Amino acid sequence: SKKLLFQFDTDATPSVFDVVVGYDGGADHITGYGNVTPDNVGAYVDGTIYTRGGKEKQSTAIFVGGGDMAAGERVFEAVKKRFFGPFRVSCMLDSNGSNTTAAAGVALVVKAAGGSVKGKKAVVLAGTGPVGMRSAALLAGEGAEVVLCGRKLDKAQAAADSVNKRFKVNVTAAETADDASRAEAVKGAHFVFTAGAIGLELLPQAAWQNESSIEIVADYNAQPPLGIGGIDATDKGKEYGGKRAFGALGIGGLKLKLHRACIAKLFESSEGVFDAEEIYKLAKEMA
Amino acid sequence: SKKLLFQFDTDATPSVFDVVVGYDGGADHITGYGNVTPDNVGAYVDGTIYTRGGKEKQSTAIFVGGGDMAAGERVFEAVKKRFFGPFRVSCMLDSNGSNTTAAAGVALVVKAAGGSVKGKKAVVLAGTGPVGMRSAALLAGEGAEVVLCGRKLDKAQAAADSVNKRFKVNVTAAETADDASRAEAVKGAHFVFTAGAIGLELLPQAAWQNESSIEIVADYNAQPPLGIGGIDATDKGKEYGGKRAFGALGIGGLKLKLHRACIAKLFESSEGVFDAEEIYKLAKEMA
Amino acid sequence: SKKLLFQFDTDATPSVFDVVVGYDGGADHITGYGNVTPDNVGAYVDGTIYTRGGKEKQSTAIFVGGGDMAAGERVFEAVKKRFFGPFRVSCMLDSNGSNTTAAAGVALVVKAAGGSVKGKKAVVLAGTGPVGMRSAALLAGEGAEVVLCGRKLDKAQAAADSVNKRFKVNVTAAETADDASRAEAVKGAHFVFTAGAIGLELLPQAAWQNESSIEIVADYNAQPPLGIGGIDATDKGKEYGGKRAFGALGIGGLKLKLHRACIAKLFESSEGVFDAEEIYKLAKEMA
Repeated sequence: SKKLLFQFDTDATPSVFDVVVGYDGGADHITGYGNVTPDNVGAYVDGTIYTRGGKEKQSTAIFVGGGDMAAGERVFEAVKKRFFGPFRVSCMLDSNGSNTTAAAGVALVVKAAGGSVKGKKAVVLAGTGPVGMRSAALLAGEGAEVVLCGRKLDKAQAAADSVNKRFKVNVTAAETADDASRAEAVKGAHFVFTAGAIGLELLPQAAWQNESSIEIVADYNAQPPLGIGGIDATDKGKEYGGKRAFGALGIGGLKLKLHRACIAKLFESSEGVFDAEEIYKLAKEMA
Repeated sequence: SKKLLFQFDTDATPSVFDVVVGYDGGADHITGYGNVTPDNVGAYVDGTIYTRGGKEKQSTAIFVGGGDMAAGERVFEAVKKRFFGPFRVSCMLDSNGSNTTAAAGVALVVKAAGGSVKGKKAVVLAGTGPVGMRSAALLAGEGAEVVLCGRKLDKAQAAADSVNKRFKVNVTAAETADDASRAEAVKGAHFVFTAGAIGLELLPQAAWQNESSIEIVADYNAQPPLGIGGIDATDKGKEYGGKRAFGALGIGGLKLKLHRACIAKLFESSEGVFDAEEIYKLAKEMA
Repeated sequence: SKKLLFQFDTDATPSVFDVVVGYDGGADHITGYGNVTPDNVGAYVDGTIYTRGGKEKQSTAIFVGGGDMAAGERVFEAVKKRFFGPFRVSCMLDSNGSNTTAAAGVALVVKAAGGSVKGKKAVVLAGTGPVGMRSAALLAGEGAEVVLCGRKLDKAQAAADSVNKRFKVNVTAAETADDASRAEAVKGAHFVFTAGAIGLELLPQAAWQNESSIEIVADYNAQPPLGIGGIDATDKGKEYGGKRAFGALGIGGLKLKLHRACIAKLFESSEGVFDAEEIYKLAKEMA
C-alpha cells in the first residue's frame, strides 16, 4: 500500500520544510492542510482510520506541525483523542523542529558527557521558547538538575511548570533579565544550552570558557552573532580547552537525519506516537 | 502519463477520506481544492482538458465531493457543462459516500432479495440525508415503491422532490416525527433502510422482527446504538428468523471496494461519468 | 532523491494547468500554494534550501505562476533575493503562459521569417496583457521595431514602459480604440500579433491580406471568432499568399512541449533561472 502522510499544520499553509523532509523520510505522498485546529482535525483523522483495515493502516500516518508549539500540542491531543480501539495510525508532532532539534541537541550532549548526565547541572538560557522547553524536558528526563531561564520569572516559571506537568519532571525556573544575570546563571553548571532568538548572543566567550565546572556547551542559534560566543555554528564536539562545543549547524545535521528517520518509523506500525520522548529515544540511537 | 486525480471539494478543505481511497484506487497523484463552486470550477476543468492530448487524456480524471450533496451536484453539472467535443476527462461524484454507500447498500439488498425488488414496498427511515435520498432513488430505479421518511413532512417532501426530478421516479414522502410513527411506517413494507444520525436507533428489534411483510433490513449507521436494533454492524445478510439484515460495516466493506474500483475506472477512458447510475451498475457487478 | 516541485501561485489556489504540465515535465511530486506574496514566499524558499545538502539540491525546484504577471514578477524577485551562495535551487516563472506562450509564438514567427527579424516592424494588437507584453519584449530583443497597441494610450504606454525597463528595449505604444485604428496600425508592418480577449476579433481578413508588407501573422486567441480573421486556430506556418500564419493552437502545441521541457531542466542543476530569456533560448532550440 502507498505510504500516505497527512500533514496538519497550524499555520495558514503547510511548512515547505516539513514536506521535503517527509518525502526524504520515505512518504510516497504527502497531503497537507493549513489552519488546523483541535476542532476541525477530528474529521481529518476519521479519514485516516476508517479507510484502511488491518495491516494496511500502518501505511497511513499523521504529522502535526506549524510554528506555534502550544497550538501544535492542542491539535496533537485532539488527534490522539479521536482514535478508538484498533482505529488509529502512527502520529508525530514537531512544530518547527521543537522536538527534533531539542532531541538532537540533548542526545549529542548526553553522548559527549559519556552516556549520562544524571546528577549534573544543566542551565538552559532563554529556555522559554519551544526548543529550550523541550531541551529542558529531555535533560530532566535524563536525571540532570535543570534550570530553565527566561527574561521574566513569570514566563520562566510558566515554561517550567508546563514542562514539569507534561513530562513528570522537576525543572527549576530562574529569571535572567540581562547579560550579567545570564553570566551568573551558568556558574557552577556542567552543561549549558542557549535557545534564543536568531542573531543574538546570550553567552560571551568570557562568560563560559573560564568557568571550571562547564563541560559542554550547545547553541541552537545558527545565525551570527551566535548564542554562544567563541564557537562556530558547525562545531560538533569541538574542543575548547577541556570543554566541548556543539554549534547550531552540527546539531542541525543530526536533526535532519533524525526528522527523516522518524517519518520512516511512522510507517512501520500503526500505533507509534512520536512526541518528545520517542523522538529522543531515536536520537540517542542515531547520535 | 501519470494518473492524475483532481479532487474538487465543496467544503473548505478536501476530504481526507476521499484522498486515501483515491490513492488506493490507483491514482498516482491527487491534487485537491476546497471551496469549489459552479463559478470557479470552470477554470479548473480547463486545466484538465487542455494539457494532455490523444490517449493521454484518460490519465487525468476529476472527483467532486464534500458534505453538501446538492452543492456537489451543482459543481458536477458545471464540470460536465465545461467539456466539449473530445475535450473532456472522466469524472465522478461522491459527497461523503452519497453515491458509493447507497449503491453498496441497495445492491446488496437487491441481490439478497433474489435480483428484483420490482413492485415491492421499500421504506427509507430518516431518508432526507444524502445516502438516504440516493438509496431511495436507486430503489425507485429498481421498480420498488418507495416511501422516504423524515421528521418533518416538508423536508421529506423536498427530499423526494429532489430525487424525483433528478432520477425521473416517483418516490413518496411521509412524516415520522417519533419512534411510534417510524414503527408504523414500516408496517407492510418488504424492505427497510435506516439512514439516520450516527449513534442513533430508529427501529428497535420489536418494531421489525414481528412484521411478517419485512424481508430485509439495512442500516447505514455503524456507531452503536445502531439504527436497527437487534443486529450487529458487521451483519451481511445474516438471518434473523426468515428475514435478513445488513449492518453498516457489512455494507461499508463493499462500499470501500466499490469506491476504489470506481476511481480505477476513471483512468480507463476519458468519457466516464460516475454518478449514481454508473456507480450502482458497478456495485451490482461487485456485490 | 525524489524530484520535488514547489508551486507558488499568486491566485487564490494553484493552477490545475500548471500541475499537469509540471508532472508531465518530470516532477515526482508537486506541492502547490495559493496567495503567495513577496512577504510570505521567503519562508517557503527557506524550506527548499535548508533541507537537502550538496547535489541533492538539484532535486528540489520552484515554479511561480498565477494570472497577474506583475504579481508573479514580484514573487519571483523575492524568491531570488532569498537565495544566497550555494543555498539555492532552480526556479521558473510563467504566469498563465506569459513566458511560454509568448516564447512559443515569437520563436515560431522568427523561424518562419528566416531566423532574423531585425530592422522589421512588428505590431502587437491588444498587447497590454501578459502574453502581449512578453511577445513585445522578445521581438524587441530580436531587434524588431515593435509597436504595442492598447485600447487607450494610457495603459499602452504603461505596458511599453514596463517592458522597456525590464528588458532594456525600446518598445513604442499606440492607441487603437477603433476597428479602423487597428487596421491602420498594421499598414507597413511585417509581423502582426493578436493577444486580445477570448472570442474577439481584432484584425479582420480584409485588414491583413491586402497589406503588401505583411509577411506573417500570429494569433493567441483560440476561441472563435479568432483574433485574426480568415485563419484557423491550428495554422502553424500555413501559407496565405507569400505570407504565413500561426494560429493560437499551432503556437500552443509548441508552448506545451516547451513548458514540459523547462520543468525537466529545473532538476538538472540547482542554479537554473527560467524567465523569458532562458525559456526563449530553449524555445528556439525546440521550434
